[PDB]
Amino acid sequence: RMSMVVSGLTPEEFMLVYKFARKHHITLTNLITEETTHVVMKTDAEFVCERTLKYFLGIAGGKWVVSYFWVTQSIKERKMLNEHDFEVRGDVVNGRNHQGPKRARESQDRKIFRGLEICCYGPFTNMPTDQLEWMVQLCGASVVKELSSFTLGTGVHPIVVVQPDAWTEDNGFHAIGQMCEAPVVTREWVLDSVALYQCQELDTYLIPQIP
Amino acid sequence: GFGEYSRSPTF
Repeated sequence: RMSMVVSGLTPEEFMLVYKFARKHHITLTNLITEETTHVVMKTDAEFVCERTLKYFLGIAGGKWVVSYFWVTQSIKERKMLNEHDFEVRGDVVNGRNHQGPKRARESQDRKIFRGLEICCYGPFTNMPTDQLEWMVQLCGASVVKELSSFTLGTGVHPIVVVQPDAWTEDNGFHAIGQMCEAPVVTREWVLDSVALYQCQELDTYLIPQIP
Repeated sequence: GFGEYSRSPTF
């Protein structure tokens, strides 16, 4: 059942992690599947890190999100220690307190996009849709191909996520509530909601749409 | 375009 990836880290910093994996009869892949059970992260002083794609996807997969100092210290102690000891609980934008991956690995079938419907209306950067979509897919939404393809009315709240600035020949992003009836929010909504594991009330990043 | 995810030296 045991496997994982790395993020942030240098080559040398990769190496202790090979030695560490190679030790504990483990498996190690570059990029991330649903089988991956750990994401090992670069930090500093104590347990606060950075936003890396792999970083959300270990919360969105509500998997084990151990900080690097799990390894320089499972080596500097001849055995593998505990993961609740050395877990991430922050980043450069999202806190020092929060412990995102907690309510994540803990709060499972009650999942934060509880019957939502999400459309990642393009285009975005540093993040292929597939993987942003797959992120919300993992948080419990259900991705819509195009807007017009929504399933409106009964039950489900709808939302449109777009990356602000990454719009090429733009303001083509200001005519959207003018191309349907669902809250338009920045990639920001989505990221901040996964990481914190607080399904943000969206009242705050909601690009203004033309009546 | 800062950007984010995976780098090095004077962090």
